[PDB]
Amino acid sequence: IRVFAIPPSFASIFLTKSTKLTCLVTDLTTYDSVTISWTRQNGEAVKTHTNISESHPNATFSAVGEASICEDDWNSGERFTCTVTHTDLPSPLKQTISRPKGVALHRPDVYLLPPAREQLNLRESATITCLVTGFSPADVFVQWMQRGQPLSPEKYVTSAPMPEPQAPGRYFAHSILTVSEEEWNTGETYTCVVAHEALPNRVTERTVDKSTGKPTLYNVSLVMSDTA
Amino acid sequence: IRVFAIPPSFASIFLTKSTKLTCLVTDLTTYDSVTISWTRQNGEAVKTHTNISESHPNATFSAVGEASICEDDWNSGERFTCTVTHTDLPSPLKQTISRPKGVALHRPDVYLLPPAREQLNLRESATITCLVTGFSPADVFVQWMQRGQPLSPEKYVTSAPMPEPQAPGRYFAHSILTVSEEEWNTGETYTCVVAHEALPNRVTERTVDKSTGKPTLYNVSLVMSDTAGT
Amino acid sequence: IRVFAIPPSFASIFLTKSTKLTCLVTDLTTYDSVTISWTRQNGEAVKTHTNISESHPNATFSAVGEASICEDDWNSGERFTCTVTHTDLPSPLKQTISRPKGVALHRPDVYLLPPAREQLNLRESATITCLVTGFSPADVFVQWMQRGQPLSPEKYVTSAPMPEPQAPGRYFAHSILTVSEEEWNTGETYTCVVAHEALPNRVTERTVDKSTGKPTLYNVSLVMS
Amino acid sequence: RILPEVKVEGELGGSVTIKCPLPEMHVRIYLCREMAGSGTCGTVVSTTNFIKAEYKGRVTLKQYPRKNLFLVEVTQLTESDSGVYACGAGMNTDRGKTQKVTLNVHS
Amino acid sequence: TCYTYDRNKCYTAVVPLVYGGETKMVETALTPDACYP
Ligand SMILES: *[C@@H]1O[C@H](CO)[C@@H](O)[C@H](O)[C@H]1NC(C)=O
Ligand SMILES: *[C@@H]1O[C@H](CO)[C@@H](O)[C@H](O)[C@H]1NC(C)=O
Repeated sequence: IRVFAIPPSFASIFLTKSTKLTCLVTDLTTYDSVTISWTRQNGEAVKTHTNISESHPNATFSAVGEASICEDDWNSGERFTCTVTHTDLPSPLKQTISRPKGVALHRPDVYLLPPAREQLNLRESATITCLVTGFSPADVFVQWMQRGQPLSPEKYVTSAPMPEPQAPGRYFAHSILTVSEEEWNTGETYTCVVAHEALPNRVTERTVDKSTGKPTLYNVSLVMSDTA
Repeated sequence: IRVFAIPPSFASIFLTKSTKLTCLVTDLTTYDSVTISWTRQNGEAVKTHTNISESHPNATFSAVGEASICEDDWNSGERFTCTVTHTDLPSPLKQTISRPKGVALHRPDVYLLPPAREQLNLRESATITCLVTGFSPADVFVQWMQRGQPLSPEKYVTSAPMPEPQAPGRYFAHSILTVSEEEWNTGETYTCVVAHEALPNRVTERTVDKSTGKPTLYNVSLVMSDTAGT
Repeated sequence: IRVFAIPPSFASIFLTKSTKLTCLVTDLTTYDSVTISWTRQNGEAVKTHTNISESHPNATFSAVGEASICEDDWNSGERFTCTVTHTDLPSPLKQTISRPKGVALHRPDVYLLPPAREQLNLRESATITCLVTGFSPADVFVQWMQRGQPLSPEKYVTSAPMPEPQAPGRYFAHSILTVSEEEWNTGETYTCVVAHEALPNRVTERTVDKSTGKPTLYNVSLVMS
Repeated sequence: RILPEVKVEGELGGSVTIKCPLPEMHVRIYLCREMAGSGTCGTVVSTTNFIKAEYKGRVTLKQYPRKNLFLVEVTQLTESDSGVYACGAGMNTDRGKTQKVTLNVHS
Repeated sequence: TCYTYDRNKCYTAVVPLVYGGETKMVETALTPDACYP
């Protein structure tokens, strides 16, 4: 019989560029005549609310609302409230959601490991790993771009942040892209681009090419002789 | 109140010869007379546990219920149930553990990636990544060895088995090991050893050192003698 | 009597990140009682400019008003009018300025060119040069980071965008970074980050290091005998 | 090192299956199309679920331990399938090929 | 002493794994695919 709040994650702030925070309704009867609003600190009105959900088997209703706000109004620190007044809840309840406290912000360090040499023998598919270590807080965003055009989201897989053992509560998380083995022996570049909320310009990018693991020099020495 | 249902990892069944199963309780109040029991799918009771643990500093209690079963029973896919009964909850809570049969067994492929070039420039730390791909099902055992002796889990961190993009049901996992920068330049060969069911020997390993992972020097001194000979 | 409208520059939108547009009022007779402001397409009100300038030394009554606006406003192209009030002015003067749409956006192509061998032989300084090229329109931003930390603006020099010689309507720029001989011989990737509104992520960067070339240097040393 | 180059004809509708030897010890058995320009070998069919991007969904693997023939079949022929298809084993692909043969379009 | 590995031969080793307190030193494989258990 509650109402929860879902803010747009930094991976959606960086992607949508149209920040939109929602409030979801859990375990309320599937009835009409519901109150929906988004009031900030001074309590002034916001953009209209649309996209009302449908009926559910467990007799619940989720009156959600999508609104357009500035990305920097959240930076200003607007305590946001979603007020809900339903028939089964005669006493209105207040919600709470905002941009939270200032964490110790550290910087992401993206290293980009190419596929192993012994993996490049069975000629099936190479795997390039973009390792983003030592950031804080969580909610890092990673995507790939070969040449200049963001790969389709079902070729690469990104893991979740996990605490680093030799460090304080700074995470580490890295994801990989499974390229074809006949494409990583062409030249074909693969840049990896990462966005974190503690970076100078909020985006870092790295790039590994085929001509990056080659040895700097050879030092062969033939000593052909005839003794034993 | 929370009760867990932890299936026995393969690292237990193959190594400890103790293919038991445990269910742990947490997030409850500090009380006693907790009736935590393991049963089979037929309603019959099995052997009980011992050495009830102690509460947590978070002012929450923790207890574990254990039952010892044989390996062939596990490989058949039987539905065991752990039931918890307490005064806090009027209805005992049940948790089910079984083995869903019908999943293929693939052999993991182990790739040992050394730290990147730009990582060995800050002169602060080096990360070696052991990547196991293609293995199915999940719950694989991985650890690291330094000059033939194992290390504590306080220096290496493994990742949960995640699905694979182009694979129907195959998975992949990462295990990173962080070491001091000067501990990797002088030699000090590291090995990653893994143990998943499907392996023909059930255990395999890979190894890297400073002279093997993406080297910048092919120091060769090959000598050939007695070309004519007899 | 004149009111220039200084628009928010993309070299300040990316640097300051606090988008503001300036209403530079110029060449009024020296008087008092000035209340200058801004309006949006909705006659939008704006927060008053802080530290507003007084009557000018040149006797030009120059009033500078800078108003904070949301960024979306400027990118949308929503127009803004700067109300200008002077004792001399019977009606508030208006400065209508909007970002102008209608220019093709072509992605920049940063290529970093490494220090020339000759400079290196003299052993005094090196110039590594980004060459952001192909960009369209103008107002590109270029800066340099080393070990992820941006360098001071007094170390590198960025040229203005000149039109491309042979290609159609398009621009190109330059950015020289001067480094010590020993600093470039020990590492120090010197990433060159270019920010421009036509980029897919508005940010690109390239890396050039002491080892960004020099292919396999063999050393076959046969001693056949 | 067997070289049984056969002249099995192919077409769009047409299906050609190659025959290969198997060690039967459940190693990595693969069929690989050698590239003349590349000078290396690119696996078209492998023991794992990998299939070449051009050959996605139009190829089938068929293993008989009973008769000691390892055979692969191609559902449709686009007439571009003319090259050295070599079979083999081991993790390696290039340097592990057992037998090679070049198939053909039309006839 | 040799340089390479015989494709029809099997080379293995003892790997000292633990999983807690016990240490089942188990035979590993340095050449997966040249030999099977
Ligand atoms: C290259 O080889 C020679 C002898 O063949 C040896 O003296 C020299 O030290 C080697 N170079 C390096 C960098 O090890
Ligand atoms: C290269 O090999 C030679 C021959 O033994 C050896 O003397 C030398 O120390 C090696 N170089 C390095 C850098 O290890």
